[PDB]
Amino acid sequence: DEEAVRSATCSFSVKYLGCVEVFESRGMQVCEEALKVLRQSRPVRGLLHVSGDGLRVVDDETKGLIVDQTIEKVSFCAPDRNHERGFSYICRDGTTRRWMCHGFLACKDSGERLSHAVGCAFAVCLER
Amino acid sequence: DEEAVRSATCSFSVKYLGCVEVFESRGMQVCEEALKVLRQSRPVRGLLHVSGDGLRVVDDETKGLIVDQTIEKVSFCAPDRNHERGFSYICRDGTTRRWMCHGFLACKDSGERLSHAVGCAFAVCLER
Amino acid sequence: NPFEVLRQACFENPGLN
Amino acid sequence: NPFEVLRQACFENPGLN
Repeated sequence: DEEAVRSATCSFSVKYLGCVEVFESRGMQVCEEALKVLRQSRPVRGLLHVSGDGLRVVDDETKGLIVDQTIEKVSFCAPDRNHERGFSYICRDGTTRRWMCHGFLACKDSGERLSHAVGCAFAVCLER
Repeated sequence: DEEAVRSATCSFSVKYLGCVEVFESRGMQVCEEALKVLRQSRPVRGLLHVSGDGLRVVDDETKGLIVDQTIEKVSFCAPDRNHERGFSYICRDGTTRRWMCHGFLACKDSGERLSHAVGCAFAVCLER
Repeated sequence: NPFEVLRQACFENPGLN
Repeated sequence: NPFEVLRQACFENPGLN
C-alpha cells in the first residue's frame, strides 16, 4: 500500500459516517467516542482515496467529491479497537477553528489497513 | 431503595458476568473495559442482594451464594454508559492483593438503579 | 456541512478500608 | 475462582501544519 499511496492508486471502498467535533487532536479513545456519536446519528457508500495530496471521499451514487482533506491538517488516525472495520481520523478545520473526527466503516478491509495507508500519506506528504 | 438497603430488603434480578482483574481502583472507563472482557468470555442468573452487610449474589438454579462481598472492600461502582442495564463494581481482593471488577446485567432495572443502591450501601456501612 | 453530526450515578466508597 | 475471567496501527502526523 505504501507504493500505492505514493503513486496515487490507493483507494478503499468505505461507508462514510460523517464527522463530529472533538476536543483533543489525537487519541484512540477520543476517536472511538466520536465514532459512537456518529453511529448513534445513514452512511454514504463511496471510495476513500489516500495519497500525499489528500484524503478524498467520492460518493458512489453521485460520483461527487464529499470529503477533500489536505494531509497537512490531519493530526491523527486510528482503527477502531472495538470494531474490526472501523476507522477514523482527526483533522483541523481551520475555517471554524475546530478539531473534527471523520468516521468510516471499511467495506472490504480492516480499519488497520486504512490507518496504515493514511500513516503512509503522512510520511509521503512530509517527504515532499 | 435507600430504606430497602438499610432494612436488608433490597435485591435485584441479575445475570452475573464474573470478574476480571483491573489495575485501577475506580473509573467508569476502567469498569467498561472490564465489562468488555467479561462479555467476550455464559452469565449466571441470580439475585444481587444489596445491604450494609455486603453485596451477595445467589444463583437462581442452585440457590448457592456465589458472591459474598463486604462493603468495606468495594471501592467504586458504576452503570455502564454504553449499555443501559449494565452495572459493575471494583473491589479489593485482599487474599490475592488485586483489584477486581465484577460485572452484571440487570434483568429488570437500569444499571443506574443498581449503582445508586450500592452507593447507599456505602453510606450505610460508613454510618454503622 | 450536511455530513456533520451535532453533539446532543457512579459512587466512590468513602468507607473503603 | 470459577467466575474469574482471565485476561488474554495508529499514527500521529509529524507534518501537521
